[PDB]
Amino acid sequence: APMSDVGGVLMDKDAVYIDIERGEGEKLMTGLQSVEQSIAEKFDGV
Amino acid sequence: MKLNISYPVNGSQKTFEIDDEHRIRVFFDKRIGQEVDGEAVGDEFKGYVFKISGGNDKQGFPMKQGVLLPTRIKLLLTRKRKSVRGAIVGPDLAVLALVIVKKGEQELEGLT
Amino acid sequence: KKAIDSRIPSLIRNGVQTKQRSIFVIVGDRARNQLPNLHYLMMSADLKMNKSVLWAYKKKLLGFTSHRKKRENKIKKEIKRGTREVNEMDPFESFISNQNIRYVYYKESEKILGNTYGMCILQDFEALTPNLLARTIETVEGGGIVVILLKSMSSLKQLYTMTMDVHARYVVARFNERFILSLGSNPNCLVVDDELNVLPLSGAKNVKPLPPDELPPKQLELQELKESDVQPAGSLVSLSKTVNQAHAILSFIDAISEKTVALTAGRGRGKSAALGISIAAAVSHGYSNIFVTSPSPENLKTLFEFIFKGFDALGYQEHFNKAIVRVDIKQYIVPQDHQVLGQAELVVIDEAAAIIVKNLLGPYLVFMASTINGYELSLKLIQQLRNQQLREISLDEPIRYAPGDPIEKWLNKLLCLDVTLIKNPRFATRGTPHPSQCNLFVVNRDTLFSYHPVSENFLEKMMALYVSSHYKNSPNDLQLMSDAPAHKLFVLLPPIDPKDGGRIPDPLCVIQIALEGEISKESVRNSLSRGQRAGGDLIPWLISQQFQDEEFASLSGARIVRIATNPEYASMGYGSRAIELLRDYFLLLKLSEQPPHYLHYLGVSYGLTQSLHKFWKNNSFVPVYLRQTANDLTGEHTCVMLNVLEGRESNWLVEFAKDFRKRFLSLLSYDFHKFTAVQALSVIESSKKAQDLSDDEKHDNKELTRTHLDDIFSPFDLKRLDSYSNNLLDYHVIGDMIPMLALLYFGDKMSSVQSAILLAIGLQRKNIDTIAKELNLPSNQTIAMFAKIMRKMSQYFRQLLSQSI
Amino acid sequence: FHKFTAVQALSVIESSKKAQDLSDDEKHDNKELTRTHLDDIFSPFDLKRLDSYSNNLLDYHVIGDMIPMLALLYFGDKMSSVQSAILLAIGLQRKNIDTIAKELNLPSNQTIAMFAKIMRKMSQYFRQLLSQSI
RNA sequence: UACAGUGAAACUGCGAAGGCUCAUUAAAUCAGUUAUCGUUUAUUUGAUAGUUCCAUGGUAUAACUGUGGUAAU
Repeated sequence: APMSDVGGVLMDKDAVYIDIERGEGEKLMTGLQSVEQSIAEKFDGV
Repeated sequence: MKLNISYPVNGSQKTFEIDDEHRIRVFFDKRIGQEVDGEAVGDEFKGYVFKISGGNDKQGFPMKQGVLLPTRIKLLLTRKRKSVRGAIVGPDLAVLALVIVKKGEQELEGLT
Repeated sequence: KKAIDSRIPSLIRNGVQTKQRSIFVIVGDRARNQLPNLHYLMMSADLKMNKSVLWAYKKKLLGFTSHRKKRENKIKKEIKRGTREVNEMDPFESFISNQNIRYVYYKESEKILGNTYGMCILQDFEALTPNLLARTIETVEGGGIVVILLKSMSSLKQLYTMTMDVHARYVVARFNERFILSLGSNPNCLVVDDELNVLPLSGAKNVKPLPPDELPPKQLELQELKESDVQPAGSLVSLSKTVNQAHAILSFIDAISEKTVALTAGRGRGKSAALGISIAAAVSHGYSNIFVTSPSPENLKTLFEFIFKGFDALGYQEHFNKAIVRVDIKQYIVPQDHQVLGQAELVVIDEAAAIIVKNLLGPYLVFMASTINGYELSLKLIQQLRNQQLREISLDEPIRYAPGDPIEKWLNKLLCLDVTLIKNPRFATRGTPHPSQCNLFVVNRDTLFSYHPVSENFLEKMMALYVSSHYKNSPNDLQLMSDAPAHKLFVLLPPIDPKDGGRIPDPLCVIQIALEGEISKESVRNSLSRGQRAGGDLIPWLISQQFQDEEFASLSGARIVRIATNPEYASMGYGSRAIELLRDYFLLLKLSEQPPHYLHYLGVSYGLTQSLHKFWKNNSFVPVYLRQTANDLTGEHTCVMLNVLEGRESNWLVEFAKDFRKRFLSLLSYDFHKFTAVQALSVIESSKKAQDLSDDEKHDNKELTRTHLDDIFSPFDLKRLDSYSNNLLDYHVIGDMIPMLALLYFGDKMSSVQSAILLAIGLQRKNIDTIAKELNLPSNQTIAMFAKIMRKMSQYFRQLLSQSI
Repeated sequence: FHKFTAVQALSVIESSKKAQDLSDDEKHDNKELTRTHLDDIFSPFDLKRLDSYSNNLLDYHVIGDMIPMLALLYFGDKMSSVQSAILLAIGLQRKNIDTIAKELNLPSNQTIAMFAKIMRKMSQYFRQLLSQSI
């Protein structure tokens, strides 16, 4: 069944609509997601 | 293989996932009730003697004490036809079940 | 209901469009209900896909049971209880009840090496071995996802080492952190929360590629041009892959179809279907070939070639381990062993698998032969091929399950299967003085596995150096040497003062099979309920019954590898060996001078290897004692394995002399039963045992010559009469097959014998006959050398008679 | 190995004919070594005695103790009882063909291995009796 | 402060203690009736037990704990 949610996963035009270390997951999902763009090389001048 | 070793008078027991089959090769064709030495099986359990009691192989089948034939056989127990592994321990076990009765030279921290 | 993210479905969409795999790394506690969502998105983007899913694990399942009858009766009594409605199921139960899953153990992951899966779910993180990862992702198909479920502890370790370089407190392993840093490098991986949030800490941004394989239509055009005979039916059956693979298969067909003796050794990767093209050309051989064929892979290892040969037969015209008997509806082909079919080489067609160069040169001698060399030594094989067969050796390394993926790049990286065999040193003329200098460096394996591009470059050079032309080790040895606690390395690369960089002339690997340190590691590993990591200490203390080697530490050579360019590379390897003996006698950066000026307390130092000629030469340059052996010929190369060690400690005199003496006693008695290889290096190893007794013992481990009573007890007076008869007459077996064993034992135990008498004693210690060993090794004048050896026998007759009476 | 492809049952027949000829002429005036302890310690070393007794009274490898699998069978032949099954196994070892070669010929691998373990255990008891009696 | 009310799993006492389809057996099926000192009979019911020389009898095993094997009852 497309156009509807087999499971909970409804299919829009492009979007995906789903319905469903505590502090670690909290920080990583809230603020610390895109923080490691400039944390990769860490002064490694090859 | 795995060794489930039990000390009786304190009432304790622990298992080891033991790799390197050449130490376990001492146990081949040594049936239930036969006593073993710590030398060929370890350097960290020397002075350790065990009385085996069979053990479940792969597919979880037991070893009923005192018959023959380290393969699987079909017999009658409580009077229906059921498959067991034999008496003698063979090359394809999961666990051997051991009882330690004499302590040796390297102390244990989970059993003792 | 909530919209998730613009990056995680777009990665799947462009992956199934451009045919590249992707990596989902799910973290959290309720981490089982989220994988069918990813499965439905993967199917909805591309219905035209493989359907099966792998759920490999190490010990146990998540909360489910992999038994539909078990979860059916469990949920049946849940309905009988009445806390759950009758028509109800959650999407993870829908996943395991509806889809087709193969649940394999991590320990038995080898049972799925050839078939294809549309998904791979690596369950546990803490034992992720690179042989298993390289087996899985090479079979996951091009529009595929691989999913990895993490821990609370492993999520903490990722949050720790995702700042710059940090590590966790309380064996330690760094291959998991190298894998996490590899997926930080790859943009084809993304870490996803239980609530389908995305961690952009590895592969942050990804777009939707534009709405849409020119080579695949070219493969169709190649199939059509071959189509419009039985060769066309076979070619249209065969070309299920890249056009280069189709070219190799059709060229092999046209090479062994009309011709009858070429020898072509095509080299393919783990992709590209070497065995597929071979099995599809087998039907072309069976039609336009002889009625007899010769297969030379290992036993019960060519089921894929049997499947492809059966598919070729079905496509054209048809109808103590396995059932490998051949079939016929109209000819015979059977999977032979090592070269025992040298008499049955009346077959015209022969083909072999990858690599023994001598055993591949032996059986493939008088018929039209091919070979399939896999990547997963081939340079030396092709050099011995060119120095000897209208060589149409051609096979391709185009990718068969994909076009090529960044996840395939991460597979090559985290499996360390990339190599570049350029020298890239300062100079060879500046490296010969580096071998004269012998200034070595320690490994510092924690910082070596801490992957920077400089560290990855050094690890790449050392890894290709160590895996180059070895004894065919594997990713299990890679993960071991990456995370073994009782292990280190040594490399004396550059002596010159150029800029940032270097080389590696020869790497070595030591394994501290100790007493104090191994006792500590054994008491620690018993708490972890596992552990067996002492080979050289355990083999000699049981074989030769060594209380001394039990009470001392030990160092076993895990491996040693240099270049194969010239003898100067092995000269630099010997210099690094002498430098290691000098080092044992005499965050952080990924090299050391302090640990190159520090050492441990080890009781002996040496290595075990197969009883090879060049390894025996290295053992002689080593000259460390070649102790007691094991006669077991390993089924790969037929070689017996022995351990040569030196006692580098305070008082190893008694231990070294006693083990060398018992080995010298045992080698003469074992030199007939299962050790009769070649006289030269075996007698040279006997002289090595004698020089080991000379170096380690002075006057304690010394037996005297056999007495008058001992010489009268071993032979008789009839032996003296028959000895005089062989002296003054002929020397047949009527008087020299009674006393030959006593003569050989006394000759190699107790005043001097020359080269010809020593070769005769080598034949008599191998218990061989007359014109075999003498006219095989020296290969001239069998009767003249036999009469001179009989003159030596008359000398031994006078020797024993004048010694006794 | 002067022949190396002669038969084991033919070897038992040859040992039987030699034994009948050596036992019944009138009476054998040529005695063997009835437990000479210094001769036993001279032929086999004390390492050989400890190694054979260790592989008997414990589990070691037959391939790890086969250095005493050559002269001891000849000692049981010439100079204890071994019926013509264990005698044929010892005769195959004296022809230096493998225990696997005689075992997949006659009975079975673990069969001939446990029979040779019985023969070596009796030989270990014999050498134990000699080394304890002197 | 040796047992204490609800109380998820076991044994026990009892329960399910009487129902579909196919080929066509003529006082042999079936019924009434005599007997069973020729005999089995739980249950109901009525009666009906006399041999002791120089302060209460031993362990084996559940449940219970603990270590494990198996895709799995």
